[PDB]
Amino acid sequence: DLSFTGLTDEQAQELHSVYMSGLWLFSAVAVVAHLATFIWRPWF
Amino acid sequence: DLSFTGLTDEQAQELHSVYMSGLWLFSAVAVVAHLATFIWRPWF
Amino acid sequence: DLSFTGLTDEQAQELHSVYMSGLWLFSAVAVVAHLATFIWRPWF
Amino acid sequence: PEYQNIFTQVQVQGPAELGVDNENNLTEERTTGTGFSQLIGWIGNAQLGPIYLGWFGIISLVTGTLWFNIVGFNMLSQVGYSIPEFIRQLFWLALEPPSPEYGLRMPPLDDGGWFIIASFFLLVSVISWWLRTYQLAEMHKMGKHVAWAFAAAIWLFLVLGLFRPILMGSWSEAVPYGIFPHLDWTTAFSIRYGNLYYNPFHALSIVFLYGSVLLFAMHGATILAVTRFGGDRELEQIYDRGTASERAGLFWRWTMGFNATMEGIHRWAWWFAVLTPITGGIGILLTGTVVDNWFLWAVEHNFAPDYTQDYGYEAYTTYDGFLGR
Amino acid sequence: EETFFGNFDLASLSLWLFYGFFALLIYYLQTENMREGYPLEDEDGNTAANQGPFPLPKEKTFKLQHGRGELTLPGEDVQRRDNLALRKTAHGNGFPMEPTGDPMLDGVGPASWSKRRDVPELDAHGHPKIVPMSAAEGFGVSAGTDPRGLPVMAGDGEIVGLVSDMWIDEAEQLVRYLELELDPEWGDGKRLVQRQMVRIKSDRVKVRSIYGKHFKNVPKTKSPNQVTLLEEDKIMAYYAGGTLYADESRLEPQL
Amino acid sequence: QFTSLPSDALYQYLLNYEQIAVHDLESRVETLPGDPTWQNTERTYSLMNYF
Amino acid sequence: MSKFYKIWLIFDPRRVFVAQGVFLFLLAAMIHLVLLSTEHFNWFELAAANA
Amino acid sequence: MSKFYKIWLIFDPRRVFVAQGVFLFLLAAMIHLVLLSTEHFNWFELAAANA
Amino acid sequence: MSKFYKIWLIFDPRRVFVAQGVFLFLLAAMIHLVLLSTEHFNWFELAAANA
Amino acid sequence: MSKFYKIWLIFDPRRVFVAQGVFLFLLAAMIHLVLLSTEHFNWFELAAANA
Amino acid sequence: MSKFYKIWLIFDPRRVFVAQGVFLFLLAAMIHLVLLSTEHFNWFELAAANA
Amino acid sequence: ALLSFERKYRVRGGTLIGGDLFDFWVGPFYVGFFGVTTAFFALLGTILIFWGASQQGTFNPWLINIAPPDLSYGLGMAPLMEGGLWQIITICAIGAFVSWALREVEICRKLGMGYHVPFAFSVAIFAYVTLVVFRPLLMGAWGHGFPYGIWSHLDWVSNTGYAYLHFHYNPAHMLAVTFFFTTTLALALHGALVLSAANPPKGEEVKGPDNEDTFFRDFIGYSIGTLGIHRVGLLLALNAGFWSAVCIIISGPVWTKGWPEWWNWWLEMPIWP
Amino acid sequence: DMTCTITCWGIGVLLGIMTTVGLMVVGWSFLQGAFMGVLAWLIVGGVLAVAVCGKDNAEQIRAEMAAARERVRGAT
Ligand code: BCL
Ligand SMILES: CC[C@H]1c2cc3[nH]c4c(c3C)C(=O)[C@H](C(=O)OC)c4c3nc(cc4[nH]c(cc(n2)[C@@H]1C)c(C(C)=O)c4C)[C@@H](C)[C@@H]3CCC(=O)OC/C=C(/C)CCC[C@H](C)CCC[C@H](C)CCCC(C)C
Ligand SMILES: CC[C@H]1c2cc3[nH]c4c(c3C)C(=O)[C@H](C(=O)OC)c4c3nc(cc4[nH]c(cc(n2)[C@@H]1C)c(C(C)=O)c4C)[C@@H](C)[C@@H]3CCC(=O)OC/C=C(\C)CCC[C@H](C)CCC[C@H](C)CCCC(C)C
Ligand SMILES: CC[C@H]1c2cc3[nH]c4c(c3C)C(=O)[C@H](C(=O)OC)c4c3nc(cc4[nH]c(cc(n2)[C@@H]1C)c(C(C)=O)c4C)[C@@H](C)[C@@H]3CCC(=O)OC/C=C(\C)CCC[C@H](C)CCC[C@H](C)CCCC(C)C
Ligand SMILES: CCCCCCCC/C=C\CCCCCCCC(=O)O[C@H](COC(=O)CCCCCCCCCCCCCCCCC)COP(=O)(O)OC[C@@H](O)CO
Ligand SMILES: CCCCCCCC/C=C\CCCCCCCC(=O)O[C@H](COC(=O)CCCCCCCCCCCCCCCCC)COP(=O)(O)OC[C@@H](O)CO
Ligand SMILES: CCCCCCCC/C=C\CCCCCCCC(=O)O[C@H](COC(=O)CCCCCCCCCCCCCCCCC)COP(=O)(O)OC[C@@H](O)CO
Ligand SMILES: COC(C)(C)C(=O)C/C=C(\C)CC/C=C(\C)CC/C=C(\C)CCCC/C(C)=C/CCC(C)CC/C=C(\C)CCC=C(C)C
Ligand SMILES: COC(C)(C)C(=O)C/C=C(\C)CC/C=C(\C)CC/C=C(\C)CCCC/C(C)=C/CCC(C)CC/C=C(\C)CCC=C(C)C
Ligand SMILES: COC(C)(C)C(=O)C/C=C(\C)CC/C=C(\C)CC/C=C(\C)CCCC/C(C)=C/CCC(C)CC/C=C(\C)CCC=C(C)C
Ligand SMILES: COC(C)(C)C(=O)C/C=C(\C)CC/C=C(\C)CC/C=C(\C)CCCC/C(C)=C/CCC(C)CC/C=C(\C)CCC=C(C)C
Ligand SMILES: COC(C)(C)C(=O)C/C=C(\C)CC/C=C(\C)CC/C=C(\C)CCCC/C(C)=C\CCC(C)CC/C=C(\C)CCC=C(C)C
Ligand SMILES: [Fe+3]
Repeated sequence: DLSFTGLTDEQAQELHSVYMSGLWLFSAVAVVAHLATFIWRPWF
Repeated sequence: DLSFTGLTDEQAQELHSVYMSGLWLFSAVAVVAHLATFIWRPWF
Repeated sequence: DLSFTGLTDEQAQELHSVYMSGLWLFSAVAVVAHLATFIWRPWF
Repeated sequence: PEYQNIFTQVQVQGPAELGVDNENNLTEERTTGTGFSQLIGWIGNAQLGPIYLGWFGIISLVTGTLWFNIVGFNMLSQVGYSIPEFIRQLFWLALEPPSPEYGLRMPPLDDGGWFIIASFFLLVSVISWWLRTYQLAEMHKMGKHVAWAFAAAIWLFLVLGLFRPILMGSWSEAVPYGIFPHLDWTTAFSIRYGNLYYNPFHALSIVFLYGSVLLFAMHGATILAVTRFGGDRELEQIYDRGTASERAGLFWRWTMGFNATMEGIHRWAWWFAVLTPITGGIGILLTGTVVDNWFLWAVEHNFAPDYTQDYGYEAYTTYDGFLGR
Repeated sequence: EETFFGNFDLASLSLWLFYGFFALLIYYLQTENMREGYPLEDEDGNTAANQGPFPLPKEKTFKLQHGRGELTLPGEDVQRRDNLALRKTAHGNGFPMEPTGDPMLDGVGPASWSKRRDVPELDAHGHPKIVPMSAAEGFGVSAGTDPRGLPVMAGDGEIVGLVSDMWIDEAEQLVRYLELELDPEWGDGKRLVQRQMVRIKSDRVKVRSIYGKHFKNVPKTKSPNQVTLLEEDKIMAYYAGGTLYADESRLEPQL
Repeated sequence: QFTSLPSDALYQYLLNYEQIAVHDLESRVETLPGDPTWQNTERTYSLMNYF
Repeated sequence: MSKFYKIWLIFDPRRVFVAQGVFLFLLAAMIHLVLLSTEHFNWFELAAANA
Repeated sequence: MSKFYKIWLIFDPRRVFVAQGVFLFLLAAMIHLVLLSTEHFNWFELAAANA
Repeated sequence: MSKFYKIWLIFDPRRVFVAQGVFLFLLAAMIHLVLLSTEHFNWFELAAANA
Repeated sequence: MSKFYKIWLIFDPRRVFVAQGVFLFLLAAMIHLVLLSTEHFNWFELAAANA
Repeated sequence: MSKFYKIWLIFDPRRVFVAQGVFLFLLAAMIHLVLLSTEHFNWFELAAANA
Repeated sequence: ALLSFERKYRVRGGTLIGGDLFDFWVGPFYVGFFGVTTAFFALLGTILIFWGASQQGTFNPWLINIAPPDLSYGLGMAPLMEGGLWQIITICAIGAFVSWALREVEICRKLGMGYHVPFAFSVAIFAYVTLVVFRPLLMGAWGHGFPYGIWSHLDWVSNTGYAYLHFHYNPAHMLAVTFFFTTTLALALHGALVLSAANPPKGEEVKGPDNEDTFFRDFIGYSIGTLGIHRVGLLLALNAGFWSAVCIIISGPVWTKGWPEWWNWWLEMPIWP
Repeated sequence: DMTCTITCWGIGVLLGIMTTVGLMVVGWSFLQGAFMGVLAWLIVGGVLAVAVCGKDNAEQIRAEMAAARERVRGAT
């Protein structure tokens, strides 16, 4: 089982879950902002 | 349990609680300031 | 077996499968974007 | 304050060193006789001499003295053999290259013939000093880094005086032998071909000259700060790492995120210094032969700035208002 | 003169060729300077996950003089210290360490020395390079003020002993060390001071780095006629550590 | 004007009619015999110092 | 994919998070500045014009 | 979203707090100067004009 | 081919991954900027023309 | 909000007070100078003009 | 031709692979850029003239 | 990540101000009080430069130009678009440079070394403050400083030299150019000598200082030594930067005419017939 | 005796300052008088640091050293 960082498989799964959860909220906020911007000044 | 800083589970929850309480006192003040500025000189 | 990095055959195979999955996903997203852009403003 | 190590506190003197030897027998051609200067010894070594005399050095010295005397005697004769006027106008006189009408043929002695004879003696002198620098490393059983670094500057020397005039088709493209007259040549060369600022290889040469001076300030200062740990004995630090090298490396690592080694900093210094005349010569060789106006070249290649405001003093003030009337 | 295509002429070709050459030269120069101190490690002595963008260089060999052998780099660290009295002040990386006992006696911090070879450095003839002046044929003080016989004053204003001799480098004709005989009240025996840490005046010789009470713990040479590289490193580091550890006010912020 | 530039100006320019311009009006031109050189540029520089 | 979580068996999170934060802030600043360099999307000037 | 506190198992608060303290004050100073460099939103010039 | 995975028996994954991450972003930025320098594909000017 | 005292469990007050004093004085000096750099809010010019 | 495989008994594959990758990308970029400098093969300008 | 020998040097103490509030490392970089002030000033300056570039209308690195104000504004403050951004960026740059020097001082104090490097950097700071603060104050307007642009700060140099007709004839510029050329010749020689001593022909042993001293006395009859060469290099570099500052501060506030005319004192000395 | 050398160089600096002011009273300009002042300093101060500081103290010591140099020669 290859590992350069010293982490285990279970630790990596636990970290990735929270990372993805925090990455989805940022995308949702960006999507809402882009929709508001398109409604004020369309670009397409 | 993964811990690079050496903190336990409960210590991290305590620190997070207080941090997030200062993020809301800073956000509320910013929101009031932005409302006053928009009433004074709109930009949208 | 020849090995300059220190991995074994099984580790290399496992790494390559996960690499190829992300490569295909990236390519699919790029393909969709390219088709939409061609529909909007064709070249050729 | 603490001692800073710029001047030696106390000097000691012993028997004069005559040098190392091997099977090549360097002693046979070395002069006997040495001196000591206590004024210099406040900064560096106090011993003076001895020197090695081979055939390359003797030929170089003789042919370089000949060049100097052809120029000096021509300068003296231009003034009517008047010594006080010769002294008065020393910085202004020169031995002028030939006129453009003669091409690459041999000009009259009054109009560049002595300039060509003297240029042939300076050429011979310089190439002989370089063969001496190569032979001495070979005889000392060392590397040839000094000779290569000297050839780097000889490249620009030859480009200025030999190669570019031949490719341009006139001996009149060479540099005059004078103090002020040679500086007038620099300004006129820059003006004639647009603006030499916009020659990219001139900019690269300036980059490497600035970099070489920044590196001796950094290297000299760094070595003087670790002399309390024996840091000026660099070769033994290379062969056996000590705390001086470690502290010197860690200073720059903590300052700017990367560092060098005791041996590897000298490669950095060697390359920055060597790269200045190479890029300079490549830049000079492209002028007139390829590009005739460097500002128009910059406009063509889109790195020439543009200005919006107007030109003229009366767009900003009044002649009466500048005098106080 | 003509162009090859568009605006591309001979000057552009030369410029791009120089760009490529300079990129290769930067790669070579950065790779050449990685023969000491690698691979990288973390604050617990283990190999670090990150090793940077450049790979390590291949090996070079140096043939040493006087039958000392060969040196191949990059290789193992032979100058590594074994048991350092240090303590972590944090659980992760990026924070300082604290001495466990006496920092000046334990050789840590600005008092750290490197484990060099336990032999003196030689000159061209195979003889020790640094020799006391009382055994150096033909040498004398030719300029400046002679410090032999003058008293030595410490950083807190105490007289600790007298200068007895000077140790000189005969090949380069330079003074390297001053030899001090201690008074019985401040210790016993003889000690050395490197020349770059003293100020020689008309009536005294001043050493500001350390105090009087620190003069008995200066490391001592084994032979009275020669000094090895390891002893040199331990003596010089001891004096260098006093600039920070002599007084508690030298370590705290000066503000 | 306190320099070593030619003292021939004001006689070839303000008494006779010789060309003062020296610049090439293209980025790359084919240089011919009889075109201005840096020697002419120094005479123009002397005249401009006089100005 | 289901195995993407293995990326943390190769890269250390401490460095990755810092690099990603720097990259994201720089990208946001670049885009916000590019919008202000045009005429149709400069909101400071639009607010002055509809004054 | 409820497991965000685990960020303090990765980063020590001492470094993060000083980084955030520098970042926030830098942002504020910049927006005030970008605002001060326009015609519509310079509040020092508005008090002079409205007077 | 079915034996391409052996590329990871020659190259270290970390150095390759960092280099590819830099290369892809630089290439994408270059293409997005090349499109913005033309007349037919600059969407910012197209938006103003159709407004 | 009632547990903000714990900031003194992370940062040493001795080294925080000096930095806060320097910051406060520099900010006050900058603001006073910025006011002095204008026409409407320069109180040295106003007294001369009014009287 | 059967014995070309012995080229790997002379050259180290780790160096050759990196050099080949850099060379291939640079050559492809140069060709693509040379095509855009002409008029008959510039597809961005061809698209504008066909609309 | 640390080097193989770095851990024993990473101790606490040796700060001018801040104590252990900023006593740590980020990656290889050390931060202290002056590491926080450097980051703030440098980031503010760069962000303002790019905002000015956005308002100018071009993002091309060759063509970005932020310029000082007109001479009619004197020593006062100009509107932020007509030259005030230049003033703010100048203040930020001065702060960043001073913080960099004071950070180097703390690193030197922690490592137990001499303070030669910050002292050497102070000379380059002095040449820059002469160009943007001292000459402009003496001449009476901030508009005498050079602009912040890669290719537009060469136009300033060209126009400032022809404003004195023939700048090569400036006496203190001649001294400064000589110092620059001599530093480069000495750096080349030093690097070549050390490398040739450490890298002999294949099959030979390495050389020592005796061999280096001998080669140079054979070549030119003198050898400065292994300690003298570093002193001489430092002194040459510092003399080069000091004389550069002098050449510019006399050109404006001390001399008004062409520089060739300054030589008249030599041409009309009463001794000459 | 490095302290007598520095004194002698300072008397040269002082003579140079006096040479400038003297030529200016007689009709020369500053820079003309200061070139002559620099040469007075360098020639005279140098000459005095060789001659005066080279008459080093020794009294019967001087004598014997010289009478013994006069014995080196005679068999050289
Ligand atoms: C109006 C003036 C023009 C100008 C016109 C030129 C011209 C013309 C040239 C330079 C060149 C150079 N310019 Mg420019 N330059 C200008 C403005 C500047 C400015 C500035 C404004 O700050 C700077 C920093 C520089 C700097 C430089 C250098 C980077 C470069 C010289 C390289 C070198 O190796 O020199 C060191 C010099 C040498 C190596 C000469 C070789 C010496 C030989 C080897 C000596 C042999 C021995 C000798 C004969 C024996 C003597 C006797 C002994 C005692 C025995 N320029 C302006 C734009 N510049 C040169 C170059 O390369 O251009 C690209 C060049 O030709
Ligand atoms: C870029 C570096 C330059 C350089 C430097 C240089 N050369 C030097 C020195 C220095 C600093 C000396 O001090 C030494 C010397 O003694 O010169 C008179 C010397 C020298 N360089 C020489 C050769 C030489 N250098 C060359 C090059 C160069 N050397 C460059 C110009 C070249 C050429 C053409 O490239 C040549 C041919 C000789 C002139 C000389 C060789 C030294 C020698 O033969 O000494 C014999 C010993 C003596 C007894 C003479 C010393 C004079 C006094 C009677 C001794 C007492 C000392 C007194 C107290 C002070 C006077 C000494 C002054 C130099 C300060
Ligand atoms: C990499 C580029 C840099 C560089 C490097 C460089 N220069 C070098 C070298 C190197 C590596 C040498 O090895 C070589 C050398 O010998 O250095 C000590 C040299 C050298 N570079 C020199 C000059 C020089 N280099 C310059 C530039 C540079 N060289 C760059 C900054 C410049 C300029 C214009 O900036 C100059 C003026 C020489 C000192 C020397 C070349 C020596 C040579 O070829 O001499 C020929 C000799 C004669 C003319 C015959 C002698 C006739 C003399 C007129 C009189 C008698 C000699 C006497 C000793 C001088 C007078 C003094 C009196 C008191 C006696
Ligand atoms: C004898 C003086 C020589 C010298 C010395 C010197 N400089 C030094 C040192 C020393 C000894 C260092 O220790 C130090 C160092 O760390 O070097 C790696 C340094 C240094 N000198 C440097 C560069 C430099 N030195 C130069 C020259 C010289 N420095 C002289 C030749 C030059 C030039 C023009 O010739 C340059 C460009 C830096 C690489 C470095 C450390 C400076 C530094 O990092 O300061 C902190 C600031 C920042 C990281 C960014 C500041 C951002 C600003 C707020 C905005 C930018 C505004 C700017 C004015 C715009 C200019 C635009 C131009 C296109 C005109
Ligand atoms: C475009 C990008 C830059 C942004 C644009 C603005 C700035 C432009 C100016 C200068 C750029 C210098 C930036 C250097 C910063 C380095 C940061 C750092 O620290 O990076 C290291 C990696 O770097 C290094 O190892 C050193 C890199 C070279 C240093 C600069 C050379 C300047 C040479 C010549 C002068 C340059 C003039 C041009 C000549 C044009 C020529 C045509 C990470 O750490 P490391 O541990 O060392 O890793 C390595 C190893 O160990 C693996 O293990
Ligand atoms: C604080 C405020 C900042 C001030 C704001 C002003 C903006 C400009 C100032 C600085 C810009 C430099 C920023 C970069 C510094 C990164 C920090 C750093 O280096 O962080 C390291 C991480 O490495 C890296 O991030 C690697 C960086 C690669 C450098 C490129 C090499 C060539 C580059 C250049 C060649 C030049 C040629 C010509 C150029 C034209 C052509 C380029 C931690 O290292 P570590 O954990 O110890 O170990 C790991 C180690 O080995 C390597 O991974
Ligand atoms: C024309 C010049 C353009 C400007 C200059 C940038 C290009 C110059 C070259 C390099 C820049 C540094 C980027 C590379 C180094 C970063 C450090 C790094 O890779 O960190 C990794 C995390 O990253 C990755 O995993 C790769 C992804 C990088 C993506 C960012 C690209 C930055 C691209 C550009 C800059 C910012 C854009 C955002 C603003 C918009 C423009 C204004 C941590 O893993 P690790 O511990 O290091 O891995 C161990 C390993 O070392 C074992 O050997
Ligand atoms: C128009 O043309 C130009 C050139 C001008 C452009 O504008 C071009 C622009 C581009 C080419 C832009 C390209 C942009 C990207 C590729 C952007 C990509 C951005 C991301 C992938 C962003 C991802 C962000 C993810 C985040 C923030 C996720 C999570 C964060 C956290 C979860 C924090 C909390 C973490 C915890 C608690 C982990 C701890 C867990 C334990 C188990 C201990
Ligand atoms: C116009 O466009 C331009 C380019 C000009 C822009 O301006 C672009 C601008 C941006 C792109 C801006 C982007 C801005 C952000 C991403 C901003 C983000 C801001 C935050 C995340 C702010 C967070 C603030 C948090 C605070 C204040 C938290 C806490 C404060 C406390 C006092 C908490 C106290 C904690 C204690 C005591 C812990 C003690 C506990 C123990 C257990 C010991
Ligand atoms: C038009 O002319 C000009 C010049 C302007 C051009 O634009 C010319 C342009 C070109 C010539 C462009 C050429 C471009 C290329 C050749 C591009 C090639 C790009 C790729 C091959 C990209 C590949 C990307 C692959 C990726 C992202 C794959 C996978 C990533 C991941 C899977 C990440 C997750 C990885 C994990 C978890 C590792 C698993 C670990 C284990 C331990 C099992
Ligand atoms: C018009 O004129 C101008 C100047 C503009 C030109 O354009 C002129 C152009 C030229 C003169 C161009 C010349 C071009 C060439 C000579 C091109 C040559 C190209 C090649 C030889 C390309 C080779 C490509 C090979 C590839 C892509 C190989 C890939 C291999 C693999 C992916 C397999 C990897 C190997 C593994 C895994 C080994 C297995 C490992 C084990 C451990 C068993
Ligand atoms: C009369 O009084 C005495 C006797 C004391 C004197 O002798 C006094 C002497 C003087 C006062 C002399 C003064 C000398 C000068 C002021 C000299 C100045 C010299 C220069 C600045 C020279 C620069 C030379 C060269 C330059 C800048 C570049 C390149 C040149 C060359 C490569 C020259 C080489 C020439 C060649 C190869 C052409 C040869 C021709 C052939 C056909 C082979
Ligand atoms: Fe060195």
